[PDB]
Amino acid sequence: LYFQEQPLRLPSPEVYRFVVKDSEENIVFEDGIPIIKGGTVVKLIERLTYHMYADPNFVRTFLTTYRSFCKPQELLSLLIERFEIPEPEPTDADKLAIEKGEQPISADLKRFRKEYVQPVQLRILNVFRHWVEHHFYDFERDLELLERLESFISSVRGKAMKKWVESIAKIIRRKKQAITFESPPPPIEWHISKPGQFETFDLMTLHPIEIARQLTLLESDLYRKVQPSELVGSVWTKEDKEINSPNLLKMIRHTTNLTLWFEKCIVEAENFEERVAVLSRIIEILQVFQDLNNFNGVLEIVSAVNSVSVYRLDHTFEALQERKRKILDEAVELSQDHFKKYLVKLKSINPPCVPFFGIYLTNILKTEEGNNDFLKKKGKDLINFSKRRKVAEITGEIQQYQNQPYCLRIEPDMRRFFENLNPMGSASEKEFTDYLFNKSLEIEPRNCKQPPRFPRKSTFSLKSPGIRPN
Ligand SMILES: CN1CCN(c2nc(Nc3ccc(O)cc3)nc3ccccc23)CC1
Repeated sequence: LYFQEQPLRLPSPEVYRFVVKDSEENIVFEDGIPIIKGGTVVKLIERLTYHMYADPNFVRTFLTTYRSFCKPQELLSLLIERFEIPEPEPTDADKLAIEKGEQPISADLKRFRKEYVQPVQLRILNVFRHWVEHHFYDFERDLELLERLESFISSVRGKAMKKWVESIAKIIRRKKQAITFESPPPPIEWHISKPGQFETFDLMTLHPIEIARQLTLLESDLYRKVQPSELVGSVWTKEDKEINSPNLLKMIRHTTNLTLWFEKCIVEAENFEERVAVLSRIIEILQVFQDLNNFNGVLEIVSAVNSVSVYRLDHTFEALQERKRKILDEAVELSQDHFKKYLVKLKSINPPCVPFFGIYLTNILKTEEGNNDFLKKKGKDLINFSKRRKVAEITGEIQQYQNQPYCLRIEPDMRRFFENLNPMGSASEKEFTDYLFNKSLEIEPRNCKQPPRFPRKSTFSLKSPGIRPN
């Protein structure tokens, strides 16, 4: 700062890549730790494990996003390469002193070992620790990766790192090995279907309160299991999506299936009074979703009534009681103007909640599309790290809602029912979409002044038990 100190004496870049001189051709920063904009993967690794200071924000963001520019096996190889630092060639005077015997090592070599080698090696062990702690799925998905890591840390010498090595081992041990209520949850609610009778379960025979509760528990669990890296690089939309984004895909597919199931229930209710009762029941379920701050569920139902097969059923909507219509329309309004009213509601509510997941997916897709993976250079193009940082900012928002358990008891049969929903049957999504629309045209034909009469299908009461608990 106010005086330049003597430089460290480093090995040559020909024997150790990471000490190649910084330039705009291999590392770039944004405009007290400098913020990395991009670099070669070698320079990114160097800064990930920099000798001058720790960089926890970079370590976290790097480990969340690196799979978009570097393979897991490749990262391990780079970190091992970083670790195995060669010492500079002894100078002629150094060689004299060594041969003379019982002389201290050179001042330059002492500085190098203390100020460069030991800090870098400890930073590498720190990265390993965060990697297995927060991203152990990399090692679950790739057995050779874990075996390589374990083999490497067994090879490390010196008491200075045994604490670190054993700490990494301990985390790996705990990972390899792998409900209470503070206050009593409310009693499970039952309507026509009774405990154990899972063969009779259906939208109108289950209790609307309990449908909403069990779906909220399910959706909360799905949401909680999504890892940020499943979103980075839009990997859930690419070739290896089933391996890279399993929890995200489960969540998306649940939402698709549940929305289609609500639509199916409505349009397959050919009897007019029955159909009005089905839509009314779905609005009651929406109310309880709302009460539970499950906005994922609220917007699944909004999506269902916006669908082209349902939205066109004007006679059905007109027959809704005014209070339920108002409730439905206030929810639909949450989504209007790019989810403006939803977004203000999200920022105000208290946990537990289940956020609408769609808005994160949309924003991530835009960000991935709207930023280049590389910074263009005359030589090798640089990895655009600032792009990854922007994505990680979005995934960080998802995480803030993932540790909020509901005070609701699971109903195992109802849970299985909702996990196993298959509205499409054997149909393709396209086939099923056409099926819904043609059924819609059948039950309320174009330009029909009154919906034709279809016979009632079930014999049970259409009367709802309501959404007040007992
Ligand atoms: C032209 N259609 C459009 C679809 N549709 C909906 N109506 C209402 N509200 C309403 C208010 C006053 C009324 O007298 C009757 C209905 N809300 C909806 C929410 C979502 C999806 C469709 C509708 C029926 C009318």
